Amino acid sequence: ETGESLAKETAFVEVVLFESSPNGDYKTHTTELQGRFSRAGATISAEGEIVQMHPLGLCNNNDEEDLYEYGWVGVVKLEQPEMDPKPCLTVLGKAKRAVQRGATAVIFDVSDNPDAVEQLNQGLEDPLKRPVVYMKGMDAIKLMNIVNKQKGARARIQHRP
Amino acid sequence: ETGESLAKETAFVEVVLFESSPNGDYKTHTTELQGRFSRAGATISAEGEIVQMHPLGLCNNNDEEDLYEYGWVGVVKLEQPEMDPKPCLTVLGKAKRAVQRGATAVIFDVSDNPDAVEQLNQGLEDPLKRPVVYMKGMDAIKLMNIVNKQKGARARIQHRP
Amino acid sequence: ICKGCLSCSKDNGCLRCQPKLFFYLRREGMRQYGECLQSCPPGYYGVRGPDMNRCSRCRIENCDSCFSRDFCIKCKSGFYSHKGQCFEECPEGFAPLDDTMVCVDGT
Amino acid sequence: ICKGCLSCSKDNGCLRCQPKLFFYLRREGMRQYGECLQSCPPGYYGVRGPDMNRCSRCRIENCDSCFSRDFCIKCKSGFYSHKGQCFEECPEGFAPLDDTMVCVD
Repeated sequence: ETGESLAKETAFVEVVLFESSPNGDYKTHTTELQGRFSRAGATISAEGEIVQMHPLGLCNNNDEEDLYEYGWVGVVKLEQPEMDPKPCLTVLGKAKRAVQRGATAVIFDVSDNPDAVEQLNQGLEDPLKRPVVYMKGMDAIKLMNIVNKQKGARARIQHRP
Repeated sequence: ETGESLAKETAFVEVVLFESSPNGDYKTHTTELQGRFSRAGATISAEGEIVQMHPLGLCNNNDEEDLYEYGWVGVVKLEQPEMDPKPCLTVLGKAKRAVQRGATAVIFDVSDNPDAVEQLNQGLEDPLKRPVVYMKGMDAIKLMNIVNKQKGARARIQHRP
Repeated sequence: ICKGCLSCSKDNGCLRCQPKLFFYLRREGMRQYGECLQSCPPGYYGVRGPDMNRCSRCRIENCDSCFSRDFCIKCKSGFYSHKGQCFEECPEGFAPLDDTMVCVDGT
Repeated sequence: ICKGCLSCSKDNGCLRCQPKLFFYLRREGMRQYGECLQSCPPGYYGVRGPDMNRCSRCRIENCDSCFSRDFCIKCKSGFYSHKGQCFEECPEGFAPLDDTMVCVD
């Protein structure tokens, strides 16, 4: 019978806020956060503009969905599972759909749905070639606060073995 | 008496051409290239949309410049040294300036200016925090073909540890 | 705040709407959050689905007002309607009825 | 092909212009290439540097044609020109000269 699982590698997630000058120069200010690379995706670095996606918006339905520039980092905050009694897609399905729609990586805030982690790390479905990261606690609160309050931010997800 | 320098690490650069497909999805096609991480910048992964910069445009002299979206990967094709007899900036200077203007990374095609490699690798100035990569030969030819002919492309520069 | 939702969160807005209302996803910079409306905004049509009422974006070419994804109710000014689509001129075999923008068979 | 340049590159367009001309950086999507022009395009002014002549984008507030980085020659309709800048009304100290749009003392 099977034993315990290898601990998932740490995703170091730099969230970059930037400011332009009149001359066309940028200053940046980085916050470093941590999550984990799930088995649903590859363990590799990825980077792009942060785009929040409501969990209900990641479906095969609502078919005519809008068009974002390729290479965005999706941030999805999961709710308590009873808040979507019949999901259009599983959590894996939602990650895949974000990648279909141009996401270079997906970060799930799993604080309110810790069972999402187990589902992500099951490894039955074919894993995506992009990273699917999960975050919670302090780190997730900080990510979601920046999403909620700042104008734009870029995520840099680093794998450093 | 100093011996040979350690070899520079390989930068595995994946160039992604993307196309919106029937529903709002993207169809993508990937080209894998290789360069090297120079001492002028950090040895890390970076990703962003590709933006060619004419070498002569990277100067301090010309002042208010157009605001590009933060986080682009600069592609600079270097010419034969004698074509720019008194450069506005050294090659390190130009890379710095691209980072000031929001570059997440810089790739120099050094095919026509092999001496730039020694300059990038001198390691006397303090490195940028972003990668400064050089490429040549077929890799560089393939990169410039994409830049010259495609509508858009995303570079994913991977440090494979 | 949480107007019209049965349930709501800070980060996502509405998760579920009061039963009459339509669920609309508002994009504001990096944010995307749920709203629950009496009627879908300009550019959108409402779909009463098995679980939820949603707003979806009207993508019908030259349409000012969709009933569904595939059926236009109001064509852009200067376009003729035929079978839920909008044309600069009525397709072959059809003509505008009287002085209206609706195609009917003839001329 | 490579109009106006002494040296040209397939990837970068012109690298040096014949000495009359102005070097202009054309942006076309991902690409940036050099061209050599008799005169700078609309919205751009020319600069005769020590090395080369080049065009730069006018960014003076409410200007229609720049001389230089900070000196507007033709303000946009309704703004008065005052020492190279364009104002909605002359600044205290100056009034327009008769029927025109130049502030004077």
